[PDB]
Amino acid sequence: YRQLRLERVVLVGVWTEGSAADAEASLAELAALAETAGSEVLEGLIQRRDKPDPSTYIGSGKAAELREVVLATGADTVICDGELSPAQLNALEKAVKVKVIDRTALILDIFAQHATSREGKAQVSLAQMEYMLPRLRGWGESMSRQAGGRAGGAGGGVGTRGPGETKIETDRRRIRERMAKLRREIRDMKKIRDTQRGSRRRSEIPSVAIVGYTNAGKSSLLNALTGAGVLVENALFATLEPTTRRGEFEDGRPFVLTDTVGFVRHLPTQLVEAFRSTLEEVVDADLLIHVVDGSDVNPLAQINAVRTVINEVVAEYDIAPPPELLVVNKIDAATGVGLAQLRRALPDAVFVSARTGDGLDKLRSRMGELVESTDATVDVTIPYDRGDLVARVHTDGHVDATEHTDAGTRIKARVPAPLAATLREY
Amino acid sequence: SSSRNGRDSAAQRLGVKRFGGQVVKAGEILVRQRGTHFHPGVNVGRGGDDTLFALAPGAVEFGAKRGRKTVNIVPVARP
RNA sequence: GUUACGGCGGUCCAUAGCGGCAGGGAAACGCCCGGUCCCAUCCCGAACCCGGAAGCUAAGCCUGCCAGCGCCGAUGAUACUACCCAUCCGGGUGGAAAAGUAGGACACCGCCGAACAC
RNA sequence: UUGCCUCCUAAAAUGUAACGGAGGCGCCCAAAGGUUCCCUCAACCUGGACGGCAAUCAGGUGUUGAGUGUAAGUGCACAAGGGAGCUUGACUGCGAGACGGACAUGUCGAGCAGGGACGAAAGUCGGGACUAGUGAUCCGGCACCUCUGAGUGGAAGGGGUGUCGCUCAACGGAUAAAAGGUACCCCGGGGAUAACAGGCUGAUCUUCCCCAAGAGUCCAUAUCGACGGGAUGGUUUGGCACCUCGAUGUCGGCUCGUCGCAUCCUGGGGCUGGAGCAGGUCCCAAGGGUUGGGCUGUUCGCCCAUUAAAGCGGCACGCGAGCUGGGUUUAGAACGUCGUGAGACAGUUCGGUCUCUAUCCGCCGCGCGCGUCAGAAGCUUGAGGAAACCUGUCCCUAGU
RNA sequence: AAUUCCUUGUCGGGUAAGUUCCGACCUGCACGAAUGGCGUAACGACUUCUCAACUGUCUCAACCAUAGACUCGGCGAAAUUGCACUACGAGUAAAGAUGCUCGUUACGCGCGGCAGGACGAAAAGACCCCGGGACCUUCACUACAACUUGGUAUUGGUGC
RNA sequence: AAAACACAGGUCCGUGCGAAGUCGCAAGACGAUGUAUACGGACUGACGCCUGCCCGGUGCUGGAAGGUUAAGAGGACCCG
RNA sequence: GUCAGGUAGAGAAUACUAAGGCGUACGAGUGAACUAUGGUUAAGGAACUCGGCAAAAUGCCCCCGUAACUUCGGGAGAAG
RNA sequence: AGCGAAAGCGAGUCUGAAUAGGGCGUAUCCACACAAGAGUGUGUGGUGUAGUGGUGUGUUCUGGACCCGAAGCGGAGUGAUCUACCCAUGGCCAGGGUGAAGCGCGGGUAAGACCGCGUGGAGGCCCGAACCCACUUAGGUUGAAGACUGAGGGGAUGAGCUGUGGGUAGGGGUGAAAGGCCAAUCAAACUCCGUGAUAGCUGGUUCUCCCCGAAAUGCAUUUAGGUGCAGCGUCGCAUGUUUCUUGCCGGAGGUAGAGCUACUGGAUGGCCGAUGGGCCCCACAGGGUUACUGACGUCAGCCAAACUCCGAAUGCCGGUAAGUCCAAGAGUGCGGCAGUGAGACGGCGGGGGAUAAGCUCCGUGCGUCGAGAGGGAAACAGCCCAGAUCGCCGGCUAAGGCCCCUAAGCGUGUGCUAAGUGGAAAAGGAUGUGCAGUCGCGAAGACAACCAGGAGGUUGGCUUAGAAGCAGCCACCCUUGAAAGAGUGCGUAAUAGCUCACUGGUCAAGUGAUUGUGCGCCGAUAAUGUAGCGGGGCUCAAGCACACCGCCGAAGCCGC
Ligand SMILES: Nc1nc2c(ncn2[C@@H]2O[C@H](COP(=O)(O)OP(=O)(O)CP(=O)(O)O)[C@@H](O)[C@H]2O)c(=O)[nH]1
Repeated sequence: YRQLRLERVVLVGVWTEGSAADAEASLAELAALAETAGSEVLEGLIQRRDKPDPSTYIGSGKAAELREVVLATGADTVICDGELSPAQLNALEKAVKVKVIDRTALILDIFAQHATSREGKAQVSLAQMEYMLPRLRGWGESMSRQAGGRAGGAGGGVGTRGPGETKIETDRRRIRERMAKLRREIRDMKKIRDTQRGSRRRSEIPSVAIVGYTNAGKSSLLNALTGAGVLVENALFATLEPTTRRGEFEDGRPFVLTDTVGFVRHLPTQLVEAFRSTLEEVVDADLLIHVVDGSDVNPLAQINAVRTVINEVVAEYDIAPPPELLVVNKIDAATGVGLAQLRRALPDAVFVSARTGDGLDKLRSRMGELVESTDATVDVTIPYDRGDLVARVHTDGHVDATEHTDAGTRIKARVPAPLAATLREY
Repeated sequence: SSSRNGRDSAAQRLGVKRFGGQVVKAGEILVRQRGTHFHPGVNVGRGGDDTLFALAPGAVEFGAKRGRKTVNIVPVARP
């Protein structure tokens, strides 16, 4: 994947719709994303165009204004907070005369560096490659001056000219073909996920999952709510693969807790396609944990954006959406006095701090509550010749083991179907 | 889209012309140099472009001074 | 002849140089005491130049010790190398460093001798 | 990019190429030249009114790290570096001997004479510490001259000496003076040079591996395996230009096949995070089999129905002296864009001749001849080869 | 869109399934008003889609008759041609071998067929590069025709 | 063999009459035994609704006060 | 360029013939493959293919009956 | 008789003030003086000078100029019997439909408007033969035919088709416009002439032997496949060893290597540690604490094509002594005649590339091919041996070889290999097998073996479902010293079995880790047929290592 140098960036963006504050909010993510890729951000100009221009995104003169600013700060790059066609980002290049590479390209590239597992790498190349298919004539240097042609076409006879096809076709065929090999390769990797999750599938276990946008925590809540220390870097997209750990409350059934990748607003609809791991999870769960930051200007926004992606998932798979708990974090350490507003109308606005300040007590006790129904309950008369009746009676996941006697034991507990099962003889 | 180099000068045929022990005439050029890498000794002058030349017949005999080379001439002494 | 001043010796110009400690003043070398005269300072008799001869070896200069800092430096190995031998590696016959080690070294010789004898 | 200067490549003389690696030059100075005499920096320490840390003045330490008009190298403290007083050799007539060298150019010169400058005189001085700061010849201009003067006297014109005129910068300079198109094209050549295929290589491609940080409810190795490392193959995009330009016909499809195994089904196993039904991996295995349609010129791809399965590749990206001609790639025409314009597009759209009686090898069938130790005939052995090799649903065992 | 690279844009019809087709949207890489804009009854061996009827186009081929092909008698050519009692495999060579190396296979000569090879035959490559032509264009150079301006000759007199 | 050319219908420009235009060095001829409701050139192409803004560039047409400039007239001054 | 018989037929089409003219210059065989031109086809009916290319189908007279649209003529031999 | 631009002078002359240097001349040689050794000058005597015209041969100039070959340019003519358009005068269009204007009569209107029914016969109208075209398909494609045929197809009273006779001509015609047509030819026809056009391009160039024998390099080029000059070849003349090789002697260098406290850059850890940030007392007077940073300094370990305090070997320049010397067929100067100026691969040193290529560009008293036959590499220009004057039915050898193909060894002595390794390969994996030392136990019978040895407070904690020796784990100062640790691992949720550091009668040599030291194993893997020894075959070596002995083998060397 491409790697050169920048660190000099002037960001641009059309404010087609949204409130003023809402508008600069987007430009801001772009700053955080730009820096998460590691490059100094200089200026940043936004226009108000009811709809972009088919040749230069922002305008004609505004392009001219950007031309001078690029000469001023010498910024070697310009990033646009939107998705732009091959043509728009090629015209704006002869104008400013510098990088005019859009947002989807920043995110697709951050994913190249930050991602480790081989699988994660493959899915990336697909994305980057699907993003580069629609940009071949534009990067038409291979066709730049490929005017060496004029091949005679007397035809109906010797031409010996092998190209029996135009160069654009032959070239397009290659990129499209590679894309197809990778396509079958990625779909196979599905079997590896499934096989690495056979034990969990069987022995039915609970399965809470943690959805939520990037930088909201998630991997802080996991590193604390259970145990374990996973990358908890304060940057963007710090988890490029799902993790799962065990933990439980009174019902020791695993409450297996998964951590996932982050759903930013306006996914690049590319690399995300193959980020199915996070979504395979959302589908097969007993609860979800939308974590939102209170140190955010408007928390409600990410709530809806994120919820939308969850919407599409439930739609394709035709599922009764699982119970979902939204837990606010960054509170307490809440760099937010806008705290009360959420509290006025926000469910489970626990002052999770995850850092110092804890706050996890209420959640844990209110976590098992929403998980799917348990299914083990039992009171029995066990003879003194146990030594075996303990089957799992005491030694089980949630086995209650909460009543006793002198006669063997008038145990009064809970037992799963495949464990103590029916064996219990009252 | 190319190299910004590719221009050289010509090779000026410098260096020592007459080596030691070689019988020489009046006015032959002994050394063509740029600085004074060889300083002139007895019966040897220096030109305008710092070349050394003979001032008398003899035999060129390299030597030394206080920390610097010299190119001398010893007379050849007809028998 | 002893010999404590010159000029180049002139040295493949530090084995010769710096730095310490102890000494010297016959003639000479010097600091020195003043500028009237020849002549001088981008300002100054500091220096350059002139006239001297009251003191005194403080310094320059010379002599003897110091291996302290720098400086030369082997023998033998090693690198490298010309030619030859070798199917892949590597060898043989010649030449041989650099850095280190043993050590050397507080210079040595010329001249009317310059002075100083007898 | 094209001429000149400097360094490295350049292999301890000189020289040495590439679209190898770095820089400068088409000037400046009437003193920054000549000569006589004097001086020694940069930096550091101890001190000030600024004055920083760093501006002028003190005392030390300091041999070269400063400075040299300007790139780099070679030099230069003996100074070629800093300062001062006069001055014009930044001359005229010459030049023994040499360097470098296809030639044309280019370079260094002791020394003799005339007239000078500076020095006391010894002497130095024909520009600048050196090496770049430039243009041949032709054709003309100008000043001076003890040359010639188309019968003679003059004159015009010519001649000599000094000298002036060019980004002739494509810088050894075809003319004093010069841009484009050709798909309407033609001729002479070239596999000395490209497109197709083959050959070498294997960056990119593809298939494996070595170490084991992690993942996998716990757990490196059931299943994956990052950062790094080592390779196979020759089916991709390339690199090179070795055969072919006195012709090696070029994509997809049809018909016909043959081969490899890196196996899609069917057949054996080992390990399973294998209860059973189903699976997931890895090993062995190439005998047979591996569908029909919609869209597209399409290979590929998506979709509709199925099946035990709807394998991947090689054979001039198998196969046009076997077929098609949708596509690409001639001449007609139109759109968008570029050009003042002929015309262009590596954009689109409509339309556009597929030649040949099989000589030799090869392959499929079929005769004639001779041989097999006398001439005939009936019935056979089998060394050796060829052909075939697919698979499903339901029932009972057993709702065990 | 005969105009849209991205592009099989998005939505709706049509089909079991529609990179083509029809109707809309509009973000017109790069529509636009006599190089005319938008419509339009009739017309087209023009281009592109759908349907009814029909059929060997096809699933999947079979049979019959003529003209050749084949045999016999007569007449009787052609392009091509360094040779010749012109195998195959793995190699090696100007890197793709009937002719070279090592093996393997194969009695001699014909007839009807098939087209994998002889880089098969034909035409001193139409493509590419170099050199030379030709015709075309222009604000390339230099001329000329044609058109135009003044003097002067033919061409003169009196006035002011 | 077409979506191309032509076409009926449009508008602009030129032409006052051996016209303009064309062939020809010239005479001459066609235009036409025609006369602006006619003839030549350019673009568009039945029919319906329409044809918007710009005269800076380059052309074409119509102008004059100055500047610039050829041949021909002029002959001071200089020279042999 | 000129004549233009008879039956069917609207016809100088097409089928068969009169008058008239020919058998037109290599033949005889023979159920090979294959090629060309004709013929027929079970059940299915575009599934073939770039594409209904080719082939099949419709076809005449006499009564009925005829849509959107229209520049009022047409479309129209609509279709059935 | 020359010098000079020239007037002019003349064995001299020109430039210059020069009686002073030079330039060009006085054919050349010998002798004698005076100078000068700055390379030799100057005078005096002698000897004394060679051209020209025929003609053979080799190059060369102007001519077609060794021969063959363009597309195209110019001058004068010929073509409209084909085709494009036009002018004059004739001819042809079977059959069947539809029904415009006009007119008449009725309806209708102030009237007009129109609507029915007759009559009429219009139209670049409709269906369709002759006729004229040429849209689709199939056949032909050394054809029946240098553009046709069979089926279908378009127009067919018109901008129609056709006959006869005319007109327009080549930079011109004609064109409902295609760069179309103008006699099977057209982005400028055909014929004759200039003409034997011109091609830096392609092809061809004919009898023999003897001697010598290249080059694919440098510079310049409207130049890069051409040419000019130099380099290399040959023939003639002149000089004679000047050439080359080896030894010794005299010199300049800055590569290989090395070094860095010797410069300029890079650069790894420490140590002192100002100078600054946090905190500092927040006075900015001021105590310093410092996970920071700490210039310089300093200790130790490093690197460089464009770093150098140093610095070879060879190579180069000169001198000197020899050698070779009936030959290298050496060097140098001047002439006649050339060719060559596209190099290839291998060894060593380098650039470009990915320190890829049978890649590309340089260096190399380097090699071979080119221009080189013979023998070995299976075959195989560039590798190894060796340079072919001819003949032989003689001998010795080089590289390479000796089981059979295939000439000569199934040679001799001592060891290794089990893999057909020999007869392809990597990181790496690994209880193969010989060697050589080392380390404890060490022919005590140690080691192996049959084996008594089974929950020490052993359900400990960390904690309690139990934490059932034993989920996990952070320690084994521990002994009648026996051979089980607060019992670890397989197991075991719990039982319950046995060892992990471990051992007693029976008693006959074993435990590791090194050199990696030899040889071996796996990794290992394409597509027509064994196919990675040339074939058969070889371990009963015909494989590998070290010694030893013969022989075979070329156009080399010898013999005749
Ligand atoms: N100040 C503050 N920050 C908090 C608190 N809780 C969590 N965070 C922030 O959230 C971050 C941890 O969550 P993070 O791991 O970034 O979530 P994530 O979604 O996995 C990041 P990624 O996008 O890579 O998936 C930390 O950087 C931390 O600063 C809190 O209570 N206070």
